[PDB]
Amino acid sequence: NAVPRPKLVVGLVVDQMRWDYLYRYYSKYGEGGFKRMLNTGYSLNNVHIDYVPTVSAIGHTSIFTGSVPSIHGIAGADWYDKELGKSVYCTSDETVQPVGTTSNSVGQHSPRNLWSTTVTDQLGLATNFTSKVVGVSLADAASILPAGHNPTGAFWFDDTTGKFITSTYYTKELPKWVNDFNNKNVPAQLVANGWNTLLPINQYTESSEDNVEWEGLLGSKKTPTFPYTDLAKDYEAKKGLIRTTPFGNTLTLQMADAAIDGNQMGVDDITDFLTVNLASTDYVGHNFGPNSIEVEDTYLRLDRDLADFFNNLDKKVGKGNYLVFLSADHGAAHSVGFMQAHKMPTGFFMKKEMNAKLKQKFGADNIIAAAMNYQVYFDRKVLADSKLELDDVRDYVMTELKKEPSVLYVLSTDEIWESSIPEPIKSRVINGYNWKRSGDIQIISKDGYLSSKKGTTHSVWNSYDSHIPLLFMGWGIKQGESNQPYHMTDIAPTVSSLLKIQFPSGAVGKPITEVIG
Ligand SMILES: [Cl-]
Ligand SMILES: [Zn+2]
Ligand SMILES: [Zn+2]
Ligand SMILES: [Zn+2]
Ligand SMILES: [Zn+2]
Repeated sequence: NAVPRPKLVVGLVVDQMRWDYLYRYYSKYGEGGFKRMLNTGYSLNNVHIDYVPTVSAIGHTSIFTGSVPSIHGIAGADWYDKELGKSVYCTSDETVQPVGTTSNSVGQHSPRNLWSTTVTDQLGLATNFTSKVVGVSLADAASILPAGHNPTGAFWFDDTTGKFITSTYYTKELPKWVNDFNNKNVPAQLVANGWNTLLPINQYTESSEDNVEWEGLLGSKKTPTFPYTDLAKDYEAKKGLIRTTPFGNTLTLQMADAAIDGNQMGVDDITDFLTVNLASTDYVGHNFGPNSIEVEDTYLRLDRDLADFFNNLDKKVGKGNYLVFLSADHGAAHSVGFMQAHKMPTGFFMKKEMNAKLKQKFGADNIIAAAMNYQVYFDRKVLADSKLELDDVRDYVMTELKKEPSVLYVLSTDEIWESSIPEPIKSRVINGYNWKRSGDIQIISKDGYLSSKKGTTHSVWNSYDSHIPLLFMGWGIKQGESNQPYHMTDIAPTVSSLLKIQFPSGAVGKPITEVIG
């Protein structure tokens, strides 16, 4: 007689996972992980992120809010808040205390900068908060933001201790199940044998050579190569080191398994919601880039871990009784050096320099307050004190930025809709522009250009950063594939529709009807 629902839904985000990681390594995946999602669920192969910039924090926020930065407030991992006169980190919250650790900078985090509800909020609202809602990630923002404003818990990793901790936003004390998991020192176990390729290194024929100009270093190791035999001694000295190993993902998923058991997630009929961000694909990607043996081996290892993870769910909840979606919060470019190695257009993409010229032109210093997320913020204080017009300073800076080489478009964020920019870029710039927290000028780079000179990063509209995988499996989901276009903001309404719960409050997207069986 009740609304049909799965006992559990799991939201998996593989950080920095380009859609084509699914297929470039398809031949080397086992049958139980990625290939299981493809072979028993539904894959949307033409999903794009419908805002810029495609940086950290926003993708996680947008996945779970169905919303965009203009509305939901998460304008970047960091942003310049003019009324605060300083940069702000997305989850930093001075009014809470660390729980499980003594580090303020590690534990003083909360979801308070988030203006819109999440699908996890709406599930709590729909069941009168009898739902178990738990977020897990190594990184704070990727746990906190998906889990929303009133989950059962949200846990992230403490680099100073190797523990999973939280903040007093959630509870006064770590739950018993967390203390137990931490006392097993799973991280020490996982890296004890160093990091070697899971397969024999000569079979990583989808990666470049092992030693290349454009890859960075991991530990005392001073060459970008396997094997990483120093991993155990280096891990005890910097516990955050495990982030940049596949072991970071294995750790995350065992913690998630513990969350399931610790909270009795998915045993009764009240739907529960687990969110898991796999952060190590990003760390390793940032350091080595998408064509590296390191990244490939991370995805082969992640694949095995997901096979195990899905088998644990089969056992603990029952096959068919849970709903999983897997996506990414962004892709990533190829390394600049790798692109140069193969003749692809690329390059590297300012405050001190541009301020100097602005003083020699307008007669005031520190006119630019900040330059981040491909945006320029002008210092509203200096403008008013020096009697200067925002538009005149903005016009000089734009004319100056145009002649840059890496620059495709530059526009004032007051005048996006009338600029001569094609879709889908124009609407993505709108969707990403937060009036309170975003800069006064928007910059769009030429294809293939990057902002660190090793590894890679993500931020642009281009398909390599914006094209994300999206796979559903389990309860309510038919098997199949589609190349119809969809947006990152369509995931949360899909889950909402599947659960027969109200959409998140800032949602702009629509349910992907073809996955619903
Ligand atoms: Cl990130
Ligand atoms: Zn990310
Ligand atoms: Zn390498
Ligand atoms: Zn339940
Ligand atoms: Zn990243």
